[PDB]
Amino acid sequence: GKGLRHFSMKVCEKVQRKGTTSYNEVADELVSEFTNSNNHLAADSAYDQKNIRRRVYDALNVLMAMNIISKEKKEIKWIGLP
Amino acid sequence: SRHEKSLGLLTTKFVSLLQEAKDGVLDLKLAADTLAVRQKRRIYDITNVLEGIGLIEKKSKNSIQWK
DNA sequence: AAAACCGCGCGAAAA
DNA sequence: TTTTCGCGCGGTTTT
Repeated sequence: GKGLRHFSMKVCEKVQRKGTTSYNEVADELVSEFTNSNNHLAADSAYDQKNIRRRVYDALNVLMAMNIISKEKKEIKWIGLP
Repeated sequence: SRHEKSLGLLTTKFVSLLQEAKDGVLDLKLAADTLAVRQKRRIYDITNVLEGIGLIEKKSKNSIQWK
């Protein structure tokens, strides 16, 4: 639904599927998907967008430290799970 | 200095702490101290993303299993 | 009820 | 100025 745990999975899928990408491409697409959820209310998009945005930094950063992805001066690249 | 206090660094430590403690079991209480004791909250930052990926799992309160 | 968890988002440090 | 993102106050979930 939400929470770091649910967004880290979104993040990790996105990056592998794109091979190479950026913070903004990742975040904008997660925001857009959450926002087009059938059970979502328009009044709540600005919050949410902000919140998903802060969440993505936390995910990228541990994922980074696990050597699962790249992130080198705005360029984020996939690597692999273990 | 704001880099010394990065989730990412904490992460690296948590990992080493993790891979050292054999069995595959880690006590969230140990790491807490061992990890700068910067504040509990942060530990959950690490566990939530490792759980979302499926590299770990809650085994029992204050405790988690690798892979 | 107590102990564990962990949403959130402000505001200051790095680009 | 904008991009990152430390920090910790409460609210939720488990025990």
